[PDB]
Amino acid sequence: QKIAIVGAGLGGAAAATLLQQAGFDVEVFEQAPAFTRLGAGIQIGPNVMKIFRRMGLEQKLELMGSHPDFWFSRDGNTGDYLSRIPLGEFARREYGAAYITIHRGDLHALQIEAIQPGTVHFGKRLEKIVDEGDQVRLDFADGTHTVADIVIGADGIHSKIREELLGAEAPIYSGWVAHRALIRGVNLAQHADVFEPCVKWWSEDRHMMVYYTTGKRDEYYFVTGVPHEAWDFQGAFVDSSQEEMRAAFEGYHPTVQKLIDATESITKWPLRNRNPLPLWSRGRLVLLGDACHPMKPHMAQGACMAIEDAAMLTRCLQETGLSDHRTAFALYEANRKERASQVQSVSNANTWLYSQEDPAWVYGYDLYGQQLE
Ligand SMILES: Cc1cc2nc3c(=O)[nH]c(=O)nc-3n(C[C@H](O)[C@H](O)[C@H](O)COP(=O)(O)OP(=O)(O)OC[C@H]3O[C@@H](n4cnc5c(N)ncnc54)[C@H](O)[C@@H]3O)c2cc1C
Repeated sequence: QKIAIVGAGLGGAAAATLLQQAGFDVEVFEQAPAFTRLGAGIQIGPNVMKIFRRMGLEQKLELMGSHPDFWFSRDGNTGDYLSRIPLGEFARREYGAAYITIHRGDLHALQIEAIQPGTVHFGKRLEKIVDEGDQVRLDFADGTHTVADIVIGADGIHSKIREELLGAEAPIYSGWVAHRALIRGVNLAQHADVFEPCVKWWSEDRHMMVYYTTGKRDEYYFVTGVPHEAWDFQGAFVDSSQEEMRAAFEGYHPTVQKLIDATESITKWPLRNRNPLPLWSRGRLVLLGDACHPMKPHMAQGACMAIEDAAMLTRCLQETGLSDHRTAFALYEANRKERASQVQSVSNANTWLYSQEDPAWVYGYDLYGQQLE
C-alpha cells in the first residue's frame, strides 16, 4: 500500500511528513530539477503552528522566524492605524501557539528535510496519470514511471492532476501583480525605528504587506498587490525596478517610500483574476492546497490551508486506511470544505484585518480537536 504525492511544495511536503510519521509508505515527486529556497517571507498563524507541532517542527520554527507583537493595518497615504490586531504573548495564550513570520525558503527546506530521506525525487514532472481502477500509473516527463494505490494532488495552481481530471481548464487572465523584495543592509538599520514587525499598508486599489523574516530582524520583506496589464511573459516572475514601485505607490507614507529606496532587487509576479471551484477528489486521486481550492492571496492563508488540508487528510487516512480510500477522501472534503469556503468568502470581500475584527476563527482553530464523524 503506497501513496504517491505529486508536488513537493509546502502542502505536499507537509502531507509527506505527516503521513510518513503515521506509518504510511509515501514517496514524493517534484518537477523542479533542484530545490530552491524561494527567497521570500511567509506568515504562519497559530492554527498551522499546531500542525508543525505534530511534525516536531514548532519549537524549531519559533527559533528562526520573527514573532510580531501586533498586526497593524495602516492607511497607505496618511499612515493612520486602521487596526492593531494583538499577537505576541496574547496570541500564544489565546490561540495555543505563536504567530510567526519567517523565511519561506528556510521553512520549505526544513519541511522537506522532515521527510524520510531517499523518498523525495526532483526532476520528476508528471505528464500523464491514469486511474487504472485498483491502482494509478504515473508517467513522468523523463521517461520513468511509477505506480501507487492513491495519488495526492499537490501540484499547485497549474495542477496536472486537476487537469487530467477535469480537462484543460479555461484560460485565466492576470490583471493584478505582486511585487516582492527582501531588504537587508544599512538601509534597514537606518530606518529600523519606523519599520514595524508586521504591518499591511492599504490604499484604494492596492496594498503592501511588510514583515521581518527572522527573529534577528536583519531581513525585511514586502509583498504587494497592484493592478497591472495582462501578464504575457515567458516566466512566472520578471525583474521589477525602483522606478516602477515609486510610480505604483505614489503618495504612500514616507515609510513605504523608504522601503522602496532600500531595495536592491525586486521581482514581479502575476496574480490570477479568477479561480475554479474546489475539486477535492475523484477515484484514487485526492487534491490539496492550490491544486484543490485555488484562491486569491488577499488573506495570506493559502499555504496555511494547504498544510491544514495535509493534516486533515492524514487524520482521515488514519481512520480508514488505504484500503478504504473513498471513505477517507469523502471524510476529508466533509471536514474541510466549510473552512475553505469561509476563507474564500473573506478573500472575496478583501477585508481581512482591515478594521479591528476578531481573528479567533482562523488562529484559534483546532484541526486535531475536530470530530471527523
Ligand atoms: C503574493 C502571495 C502571498 C502569499 N502569502 C501567503 C502567506 O503569507 N501565508 C500563506 O500561508 N500563504 C500565502 N500565500 C499562498 C501560498 O503561496 C500558496 O497557497 C501555497 O504555495 C500553496 O501550496 P501548494 O503546495 O498547494 O502549492 P505550491 O506551493 O505551488 O507547490 C506546488 C509544487 O508542485 C510542483 N509541481 C507542479 N506541477 C507539477 C507536476 N506536474 N509534477 C510535479 N510537481 C509539480 C511545483 O513545482 C511546486 O513545487 C501567498 C500567495 C501569494 C500569491
